[PDB]
Amino acid sequence: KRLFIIKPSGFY
Amino acid sequence: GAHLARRYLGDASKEPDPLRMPTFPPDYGFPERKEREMVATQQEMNDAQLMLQQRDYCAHYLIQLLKCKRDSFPNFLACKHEQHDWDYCEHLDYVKRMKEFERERRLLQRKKRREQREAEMA
Amino acid sequence: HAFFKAMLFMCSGSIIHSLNDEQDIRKMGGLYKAMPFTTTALIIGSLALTGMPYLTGFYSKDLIIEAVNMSYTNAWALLMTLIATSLTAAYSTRIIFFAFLGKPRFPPLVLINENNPLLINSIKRLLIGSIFAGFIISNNIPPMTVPNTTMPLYMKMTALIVTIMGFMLALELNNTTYYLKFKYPSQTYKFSNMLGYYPSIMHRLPTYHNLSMSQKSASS
Amino acid sequence: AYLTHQQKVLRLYKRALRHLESWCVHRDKYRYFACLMRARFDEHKNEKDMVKATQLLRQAEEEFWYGQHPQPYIFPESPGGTSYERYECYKVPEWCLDDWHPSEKAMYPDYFAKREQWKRLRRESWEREVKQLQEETPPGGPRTEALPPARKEGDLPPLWWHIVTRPRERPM
Amino acid sequence: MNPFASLTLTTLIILTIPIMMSNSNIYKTNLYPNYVKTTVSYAFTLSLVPLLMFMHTGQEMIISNWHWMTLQTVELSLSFKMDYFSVMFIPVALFVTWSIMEFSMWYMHSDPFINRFFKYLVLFLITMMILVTANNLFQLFIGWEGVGIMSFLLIGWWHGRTDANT
Amino acid sequence: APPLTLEAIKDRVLYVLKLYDKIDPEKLSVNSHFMKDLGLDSLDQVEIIMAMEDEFGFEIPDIDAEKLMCPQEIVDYIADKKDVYE
Amino acid sequence: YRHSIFAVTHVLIPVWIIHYYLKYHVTAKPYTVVERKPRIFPGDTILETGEVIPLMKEFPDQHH
Amino acid sequence: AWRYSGGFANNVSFVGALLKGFKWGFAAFVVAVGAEYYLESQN
Amino acid sequence: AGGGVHIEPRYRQFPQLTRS
Amino acid sequence: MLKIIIPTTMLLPMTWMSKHNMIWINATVHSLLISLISLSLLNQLGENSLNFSLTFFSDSLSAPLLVLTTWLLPLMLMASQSHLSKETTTRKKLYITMLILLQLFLIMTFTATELILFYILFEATLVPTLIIITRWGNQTERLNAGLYFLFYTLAGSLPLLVALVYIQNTTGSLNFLIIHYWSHPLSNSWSNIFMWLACIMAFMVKMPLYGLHLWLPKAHVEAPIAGSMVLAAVLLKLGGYGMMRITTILNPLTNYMAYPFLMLSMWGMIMTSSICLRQTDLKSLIAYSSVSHMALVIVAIMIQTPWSFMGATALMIAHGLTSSMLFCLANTNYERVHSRTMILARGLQTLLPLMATWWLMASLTNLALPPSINLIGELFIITASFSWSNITIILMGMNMMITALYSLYMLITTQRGKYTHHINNIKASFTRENALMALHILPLLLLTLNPKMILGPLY
Amino acid sequence: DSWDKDVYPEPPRRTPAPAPQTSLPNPVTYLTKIFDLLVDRPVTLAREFIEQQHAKNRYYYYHREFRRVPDITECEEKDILCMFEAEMQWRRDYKVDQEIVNIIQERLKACQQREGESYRQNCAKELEQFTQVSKAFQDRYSDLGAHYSARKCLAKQKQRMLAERKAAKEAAA
Amino acid sequence: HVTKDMFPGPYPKTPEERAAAAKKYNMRVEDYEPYPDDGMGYGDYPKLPDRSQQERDPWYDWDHPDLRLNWGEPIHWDLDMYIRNRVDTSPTPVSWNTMCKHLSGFVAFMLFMFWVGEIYPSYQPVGPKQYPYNDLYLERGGDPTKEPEPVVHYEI
Amino acid sequence: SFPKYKPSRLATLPATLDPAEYDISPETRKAQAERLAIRSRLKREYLLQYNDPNRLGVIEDPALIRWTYARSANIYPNFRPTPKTSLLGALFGIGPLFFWYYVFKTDRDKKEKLIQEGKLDQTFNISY
Ligand SMILES: CCCCCCCCCCCCCCCCCC(=O)O[C@@H](COC(=O)CCCCCCCCCCCCCCC)COP(=O)(O)OC[C@H](O)CO
Repeated sequence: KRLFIIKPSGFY
Repeated sequence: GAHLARRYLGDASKEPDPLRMPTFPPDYGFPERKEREMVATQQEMNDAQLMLQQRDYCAHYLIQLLKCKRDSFPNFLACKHEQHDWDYCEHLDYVKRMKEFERERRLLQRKKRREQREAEMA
Repeated sequence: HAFFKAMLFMCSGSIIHSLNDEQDIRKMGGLYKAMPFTTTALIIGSLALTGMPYLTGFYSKDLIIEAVNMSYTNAWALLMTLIATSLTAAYSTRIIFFAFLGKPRFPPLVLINENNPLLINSIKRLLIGSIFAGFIISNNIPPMTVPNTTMPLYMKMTALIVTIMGFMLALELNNTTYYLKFKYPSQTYKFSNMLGYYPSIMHRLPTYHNLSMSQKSASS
Repeated sequence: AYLTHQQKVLRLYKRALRHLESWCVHRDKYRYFACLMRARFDEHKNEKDMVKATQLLRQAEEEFWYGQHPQPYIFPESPGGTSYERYECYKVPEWCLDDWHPSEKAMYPDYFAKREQWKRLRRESWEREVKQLQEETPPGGPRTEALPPARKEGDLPPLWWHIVTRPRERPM
Repeated sequence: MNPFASLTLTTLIILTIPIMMSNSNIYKTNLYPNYVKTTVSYAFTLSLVPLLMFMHTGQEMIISNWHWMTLQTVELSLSFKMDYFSVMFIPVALFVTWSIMEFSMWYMHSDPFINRFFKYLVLFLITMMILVTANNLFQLFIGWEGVGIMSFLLIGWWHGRTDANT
Repeated sequence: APPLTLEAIKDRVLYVLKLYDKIDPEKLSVNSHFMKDLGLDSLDQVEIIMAMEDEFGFEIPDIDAEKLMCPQEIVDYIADKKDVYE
Repeated sequence: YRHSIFAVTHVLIPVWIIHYYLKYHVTAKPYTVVERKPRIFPGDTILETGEVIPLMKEFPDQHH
Repeated sequence: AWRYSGGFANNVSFVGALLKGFKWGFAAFVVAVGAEYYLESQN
Repeated sequence: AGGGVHIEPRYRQFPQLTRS
Repeated sequence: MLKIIIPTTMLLPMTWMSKHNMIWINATVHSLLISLISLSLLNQLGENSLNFSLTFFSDSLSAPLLVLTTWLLPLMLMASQSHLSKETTTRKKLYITMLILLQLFLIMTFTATELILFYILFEATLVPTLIIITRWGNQTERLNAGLYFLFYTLAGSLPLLVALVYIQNTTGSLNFLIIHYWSHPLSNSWSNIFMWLACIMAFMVKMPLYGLHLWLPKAHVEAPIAGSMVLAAVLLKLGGYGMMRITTILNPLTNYMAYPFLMLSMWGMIMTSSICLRQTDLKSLIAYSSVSHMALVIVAIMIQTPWSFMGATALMIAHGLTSSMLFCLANTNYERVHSRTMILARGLQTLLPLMATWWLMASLTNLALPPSINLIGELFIITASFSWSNITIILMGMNMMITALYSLYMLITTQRGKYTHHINNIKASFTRENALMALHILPLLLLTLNPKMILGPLY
Repeated sequence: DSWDKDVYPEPPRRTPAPAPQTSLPNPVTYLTKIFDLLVDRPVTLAREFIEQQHAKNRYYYYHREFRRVPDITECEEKDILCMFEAEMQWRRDYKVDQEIVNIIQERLKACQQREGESYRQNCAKELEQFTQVSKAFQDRYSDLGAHYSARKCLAKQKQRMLAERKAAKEAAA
Repeated sequence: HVTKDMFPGPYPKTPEERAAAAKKYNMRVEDYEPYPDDGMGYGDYPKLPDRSQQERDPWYDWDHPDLRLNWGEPIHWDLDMYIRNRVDTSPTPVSWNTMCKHLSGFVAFMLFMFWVGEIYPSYQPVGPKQYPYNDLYLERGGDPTKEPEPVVHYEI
Repeated sequence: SFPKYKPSRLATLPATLDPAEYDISPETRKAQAERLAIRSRLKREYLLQYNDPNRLGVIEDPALIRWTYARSANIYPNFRPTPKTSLLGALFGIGPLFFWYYVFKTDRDKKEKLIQEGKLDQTFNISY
């Protein structure tokens, strides 16, 4: 399967 | 070998100390002894980039080994006879080493018993 | 040491990852047939470490043990090298005995696998390196150390006697665990197993004193 | 709270066997020694003198504290084990994901929509679940850290958010 | 002035490229581990040529590149000394770590920060063949802590493991 | 490692209690409380959970080990400890 | 091809600039690239001045 | 029982592990000496 | 861990090998 | 000379007369522009100092510090426009006025050609900093903190005033060149020691040495971010500049009287770094680290050895840039957590990944990891000290060993480890904080390529 | 060559002629060969292109020369006008002498790799030259202090024949 | 927020403010022991048992699991010695006096006869390295002008 | 019965061998009954503010700020000069300073002695 991984926003 | 036990476990006066020998004169005990005639002069032994501990009498059988290694490249299975010749030379150098060791060893016990022989008679 | 010692780790790492990231040597056993290549890799590595003739460690360790013996050295210092070499084989048997030569002890669901080419290629790459190793280097480098020649055969065999000797009782001690008799905790085992008592003291006494000095005294 | 004697004996039984496993290593020895270790346990089961039972467990763990393996066997995930919070550095709290830039949030629309439902649910449930708390809180503060469930229908059990939305033990 | 001295040094400049490419962040965020593994492989393959040149002839180099700064009678300069102790070590050292890299992708096939991990290994690597190849004591001191600090981060790879930090 | 899902857990779970000769296979139920009907002494209950511990490879804390009491409840505590939801 | 452009932009190019740096900047300064004297052996000639230095004098005939 | 049954049973002895591949190793030996003895003889 | 692994695990049995 | 001064002071009318919201912009523009012009002054000749007039001159020691101060000036503006946004325009303008007025004095004193002229603005820097610490400081004990910082320096500076004017009445002018050329052997008469003590204690106080250092932890912690950087990155260094300048007429009296300070400094650095190992406050820990590095310079300057001066100037700058950065690290963390305790916000790396890096080279730079300029400083000083005496390496190296433990101690406690569950206000780092942090680290490694720029006149 | 051979005496290189006997090919010849037509020639081709471009528009620069100026031993007491010229001249000679030690140090370090295992005895001349320089350098500038000035250098020197002539008087007896 | 009186104060002499101080550390008076009045300024801060965080039960749920701490409970005055990363206090399986005895015994035991090992060194019965050219005087840095004393080796 | 385990400040006695709780009283058990109650009284409201949706901030621990205060400011106001404090201050103060002074003084008093009579070698020492 595939499930959402949580990660701090690296966009900034 | 066993001389360690003979020195420490036994008396220490009858084992020639490796930091001391040779003590008796080389001529003393050896009438008309010959000198180790060297072969490769200091020049050739130098520019061969020969390291100091190898700058010995058997070094002559080491230098041409490098020459054989130079032409042997890339083959590393050559120089077998030359290397064996070199090791056999160090054997001849080495076999002399304990010969000198027992030369001093046998002399000093001889000196001990001679001293007792020439002291107890009085 | 760059070849075979580096080996023993991912060889061990192979068993670790395959057997569900377990690092306690008391949970393997029977892995000989389960991971034939990893088992094959480890036995060559351990033999290289022990100094089996004509392969890797022999070209250095067997020369070294002969070298330090053939010199004016501290007598006490020379003795420990021999005991260490025998002890070097000792833990080598312990690894091969507990990890491979035995019966399965891991959790029931087995996931043993080494078929991944990445693991196979990496291990094999150093395997051919470790098999020959010292032969190429010793034959290639110029003869630039003084070779001692006349060893009294009794101590020239010491490079092999001590490890073979150490192989014997370590195997006998290891399969004594198979013997049903209970193992009473020996005080020497309580010492050797606890990292030789160094971390318990030197990592607790000096650290506490300097830290206590910093806060109680010094700053305050 | 009260560490009554029977739990202490079960503590003794469980941990000693684990140490015994670390000793015998081989399964047949471990199985064999466990039964005799078991056998010497249940044989003294008739003691109306609970103090004597305590006296029997004076030398008990003292022998264990001698007999303890200096390196007991622990599965790596447990405290002291090799894989202890090894994957902690990966798990990140969910609230940090609210910070995410809208373009990042747009990359996962429906899951973020599901987050909105959870955010909505936890909002009114908080007042409901907190209201259940004071109306049934024992006098003189909470006496036991155990938390009472949701008595009525529909409402969620109090203080459910962090336990339910706790990051999974294998986050990657 | 054979290729020996020239290409023994490029081996160092070969494997620093993955570090620079990573800082671009245009670098492949997926197949990065393969990129470094192949790079170290080529660094290894280049490294034999100075070796093969050695046992044939036996020449060991001292190259004194860009002069850092001069201190009155001291002339601290970035200088690499290709002794036998060096010219041999780079071939074996990359050979081992190249194999380790091949093992690394399989073993650490699930670590999300794997690109960072391979970057650290290379950074450790660079600190190494500047330690062994050190004609001056200062740049020898450069590696002596460059590897040490690199170990600290690598050892504490699992930052959360309290014992790992310890 | 393939996702270990609760159907596999109970299959492995009842595999071991059926294995336990003190609990012969015929009357194993998913919610068969041990000493209430199977007669399994609580002193052996602190023994079947280490069998579970090696079965799935992890430590069960004692605070709930004494509470781990029924085979379904055995499975239930297994699932959340390894976030098994499928 | 993935090995081709990897060879050019990671092996071929870096060695190009290193050689140019070495051949015309580093070697342009004295005592920057100091070799060892190529070890020469008894009986080995050199090409710079042509002559062959003398052979070794005959060994005292040691045989095993 | 599973640890002592199936293919997991009858594990090789300790010394049995180290000499793994001896039968093929000796097989490669005999042909090797035959090749070099003939080559030496032809010389 | 997707379906189709060539080293499909087993429970309390000898794991399968490959000739390679 | 003038090409730096008038641009600095003419910057003041700009901020006052600028638009309501553009103050931060135009001030930042020309503060960086002033930095560029100051960098043009960095050039030095062989041996003669770059002399401009009777009023101003620069040497290979003043120039690196000058470009550092001008380089600093944008950074406080960058670091301060977060806790001063909710303030009346006049107070913001006043805050900016304080900084550039402070920075203006720094250019003046470093370029001063006369010791008294060096002296007049030597304490004049105190008035703007006193306002910054007191008014805009965010704490309660800042009031006592400002008093401690103010009185300590004055208690040391006033003896210098009596000493300095005594030189004027005895040896004519106090022009730095005229002192150096007409230097005379200071005698051992018991008055000359008090002569020696007065000429030294003034620079001792604002260069915190063990015993005379309790103002610094109270100076740094309660001061606002901009106050902390300027105080730790330049202000602790006027004392340094004075000693290299004023020790010209303190020999050979420095040879014999150096002993009490050398023992106090060498032992103090071990003690102070030990305090760092067990500091509860992140800002205080950085502050005490400054004492240890600064105390190292005390031994460096007071040995009076060519190598010792060189390593001093290396640590002169490198510590200042590093300490300013670490204070930025603490500040960038503080407002998010609104507390100063280190263990309050653990495991920040998992939340803010880039700050994990920025904290990482920051800790490495303070570690004197080679080839960072800090290592060039410490390593040069150790060799000079070792030549002076063989024993000191036991003290010297021990400091590096202690410096390792506490430096990564903040790294593990804050960056690594488990994130704190309760806190939920940690937002992704503003790119201002990120930009500022690179504004600090990047010139540091850029300086590694050219140590000769900051080695000093002894080079 | 750009530098001077007298400043940097380079003993002639003894390169043996290649005379191998083993039939199997010597590889290092081939790797040098491929390197020649893969790296060396393209580098030379670019080099000859850049060097001819450099000669197309050639601009010159010379080396500044400071004439001799009265030093501090004849400069009047005080009189900083004459002290300025004196101090600057002495500091310039300090720079030259520092470079003189640097030149000797490189020559000493050049021997090490050049002489290889013969370093110990082959360039004992290089060792004594540095010994002569370093000892004489010590008598000139050593222990002058971080605030060294031509006055102190004269002061330290003036002690030298003070003790020497005192020793000479004792030696004469 | 904490206004003034939960902030720690001076030593509680008599039990009245001892009770107040105990409540100030949200603990009862039977377990609130202040530090001894040695004058070191410890104030009314409570003596907490000298136990490292390593001794805390990991399976218990803590609000700060890394240090194994709940919320609001009085934490040790010396928390940054006894943190998990820093100095531990966990009971070793064998006593500390024995811990030191065997360790100090081993190092001294190994060190001592190393000196006696130096007293009686191990060496084979072999002479010295006969070196040519008067013991390699010229090639060992000897002065060419200073003629070496004649050193020659014979055959045995 | 192998000899017991004697504890230490660095290796404390484990609770498994602690005689207190093995000999509980009808009072000590009562004592360890409100221990959990106050613990819950500290845990309950903590989770309340921890699980509060409106809560956007940091749950300041009054114990934490107490610790920082007691270790930063509440020292001198509670400090009293006593022979224990006085002697320890002198011992850890002037003590090491004067000790190092004597060590460095005699070392320098030997170094200049050697060079003054020419009994030391700095033939290649120039960059001092
Ligand atoms: C908080 C206390 C101070 C902190 C530490 C500061 C430094 C300690 C020493 C302070 C010295 C201050 C006075 C020095 C002024 C300049 C000294 C100078 O130039 O040297 C003179 C030294 O002469 C002095 O007498 C200077 C003062 C000596 C110290 C006595 C007074 C100062 C100490 C007490 C006042 C300050 C302390 C605080 C009091 C609340 C030379 O004159 P002379 O005596 O050689 O004159 C020729 C002839 O012999 C007769 O004059």
